[PDB]
Amino acid sequence: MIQRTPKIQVYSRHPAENGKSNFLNCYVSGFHPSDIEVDLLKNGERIEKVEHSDLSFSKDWSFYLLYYTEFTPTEKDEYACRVNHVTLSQPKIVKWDRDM
Amino acid sequence: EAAVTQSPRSKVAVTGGKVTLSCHQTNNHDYMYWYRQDTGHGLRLIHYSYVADSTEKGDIPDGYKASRPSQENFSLILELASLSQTAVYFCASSDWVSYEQYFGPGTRLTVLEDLRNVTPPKVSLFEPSKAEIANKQKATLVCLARGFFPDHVELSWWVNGKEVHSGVSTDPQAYKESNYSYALSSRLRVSATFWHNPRNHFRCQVQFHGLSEEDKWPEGSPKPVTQNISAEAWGRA
Amino acid sequence: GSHSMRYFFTSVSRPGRGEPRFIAVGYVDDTQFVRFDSDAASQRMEPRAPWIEQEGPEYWDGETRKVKAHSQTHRVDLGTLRGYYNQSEAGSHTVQRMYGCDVGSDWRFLRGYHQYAYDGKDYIALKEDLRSWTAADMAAQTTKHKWEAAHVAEQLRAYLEGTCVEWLRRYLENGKETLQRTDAPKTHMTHHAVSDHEATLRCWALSFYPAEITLTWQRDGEDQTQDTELVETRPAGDGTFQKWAAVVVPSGQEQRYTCHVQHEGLPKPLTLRWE
Amino acid sequence: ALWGFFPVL
Amino acid sequence: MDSVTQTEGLVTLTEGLPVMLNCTYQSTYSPFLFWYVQHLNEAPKLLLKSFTDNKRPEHQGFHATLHKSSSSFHLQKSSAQLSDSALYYCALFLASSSFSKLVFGQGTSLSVVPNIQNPEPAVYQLKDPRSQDSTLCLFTDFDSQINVPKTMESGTFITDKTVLDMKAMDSKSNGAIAWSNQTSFTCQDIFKET
Repeated sequence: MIQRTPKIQVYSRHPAENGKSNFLNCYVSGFHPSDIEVDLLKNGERIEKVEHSDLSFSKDWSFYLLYYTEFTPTEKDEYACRVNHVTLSQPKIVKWDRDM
Repeated sequence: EAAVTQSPRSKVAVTGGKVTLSCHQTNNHDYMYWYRQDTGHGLRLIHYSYVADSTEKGDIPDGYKASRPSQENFSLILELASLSQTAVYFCASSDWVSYEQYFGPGTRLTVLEDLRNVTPPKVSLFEPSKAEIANKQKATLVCLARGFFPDHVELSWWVNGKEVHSGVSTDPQAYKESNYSYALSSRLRVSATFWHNPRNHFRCQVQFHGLSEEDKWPEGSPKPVTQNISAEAWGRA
Repeated sequence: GSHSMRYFFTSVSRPGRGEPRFIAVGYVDDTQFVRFDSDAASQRMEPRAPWIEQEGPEYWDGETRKVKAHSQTHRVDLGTLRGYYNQSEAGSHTVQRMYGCDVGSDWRFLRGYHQYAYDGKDYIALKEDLRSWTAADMAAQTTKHKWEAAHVAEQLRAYLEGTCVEWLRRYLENGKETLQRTDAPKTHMTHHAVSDHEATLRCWALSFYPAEITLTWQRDGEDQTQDTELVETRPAGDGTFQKWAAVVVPSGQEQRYTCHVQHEGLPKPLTLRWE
Repeated sequence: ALWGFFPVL
Repeated sequence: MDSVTQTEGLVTLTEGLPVMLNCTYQSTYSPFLFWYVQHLNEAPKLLLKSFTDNKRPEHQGFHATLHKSSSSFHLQKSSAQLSDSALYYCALFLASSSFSKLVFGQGTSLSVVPNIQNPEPAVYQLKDPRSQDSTLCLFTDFDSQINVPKTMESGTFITDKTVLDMKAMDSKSNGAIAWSNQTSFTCQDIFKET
């Protein structure tokens, strides 16, 4: 059938400022089928309170989801988004880079 | 093709009594509907269902509940029957092409304050006029059923032990002679020769749908249960 | 400007369980306003935008019953398709459906849609004339014939040109503060040396609404598409969107390139140059 | 508002 | 809104003449209408649909043209037959914004009556032998245009006319019957005044 791998983007809702509360987002899109595993990580550790949007798709039928959690960035804490999909033999990890 | 069955076909109930009407359908239809018709007019939606185990209110919900236990069955429930619910109830089914609905045969429900007025018909057979016979060479026999309450009746003619249809004309609707008494008439017309033959046996039969066994009835009189009442006569020279 | 309403339905067979998964979401432009999830406890259509909360019980009861009928229909559709394509019951398959309407700036009907995909491939679609169906294969032809015998396109037209449009207008009015706004993008450029001879220039658009936007890179006024990295426009989570476009340029040649930003909220298109 | 007619495949 | 209005009352029509039963409606969205028919002790069944171009779809010589401008979907047929006597329902199908449902009109009763070629009206008195003084009056073989009286005195009853068919060879016979428990008054005057 058709299998498209997810495009993954990890970023903040607002420009990050240390000590200021913000939202950490991981946006997965362009994938098919819809079954997907997405986790947000803090220093390699699984973040518990992570919510996500309702499953939807674009004109070309590819699915998208927004995973997100409230967070307060600091100078030293590292954050990332880990994703697994049938098209991935191993979970793909993408690190948050506020300076992109 | 698509068919829909209902039961009971007739029911006499009392105010406050619980009534359940059933509908069955093997068409593989996910959509079913219950409608009511009043005095030969209207078809108002009471409740409907789009899948087994779900039910939705129609236009005239009040006084009725519905049940969809399986794809095949759809029940209409009157928990506390009222005089206002006296009507003819039709169940129907459809697939997704929901503007084409297949209807059951209908159930005639009459709710009464008391069952004591329920009474079977008195059936009389009126013999043909010798004037008609001699002038037109035809003989119209007339069957007249009177004194019956609920108007859940069907009249049939039997000639030489066989039900006939040709030459028969019976009233479409029973006539209310009183508040608690209906009448129904029918003509059976045959040739003079046929009427003049002593062998020929003519019989008018009225089927009266009354109370069921579960209905309670006094020690006083005979229970007005579903039963057939006939009047007959034989041809004469 | 122009607006749209869309419903997106996803149904996925699950052999490992006792029921398929069905998810329905509704959008006005790029704002989700309702959802239904066959696996959630409520078993009701739920609000997901403030302005839909003003609708009364009749609305929620009606959308719930309708969406439950959609859910049942698509559940059966899984079986139907599996049979059309002679597939086993052991595999998971996906049926997707979208329908809705577009209106122009005068809020008058412009276009309507009603289309499906199976396992990510176009299955059937309503054509632009709103009267005919495109069915790619024999299976879809079978669906097409079923629909023609039931005059589905003609009924669909009544919805697309009537209901869809009327409710879209209702929604636009009720959520005016949200739906009829224009947030112009806040833009900036970042620069990163990738090697001793090349650098990355990234053009950013943040905090904009609605989602539609155009980011293009030019070199000496020439369009540089064939070498541009453009990410999918993304949600910020606060009802605004974000996007960037980047080009890899020879070190020392940064100023030959310009990023151009087009957005409704923007009086005139912006031109940015690294300095 | 959703469509109230439910065509099947 | 979302309603149907049909011709009220009984519509009586002589066989061979055109059927015309009115149906108008009020619809919020583009209309879809249907005629259903119910013969006496039978179930209602779909007769025709307002679909398939402009305002002309159809069934058995019945047809109906939808005129959206005057919101009309009148039921028509060129030559009524006795077999067309029935209850005819016009229904509005609502499925654009609400859950698919048919909204039925009140239904219009149609009675097609025979053209009696050679009427031989006559009133007879019939007797019930099992009852001593019980008798009944039979009015038969009259034209389909005359009017049978409705009783005006208590204890006296007169039926609406009916049509009877003897197979021998077309003997369509109109008939009405009258009776009562009034001591004495006779068949001579009972069927008076069309």
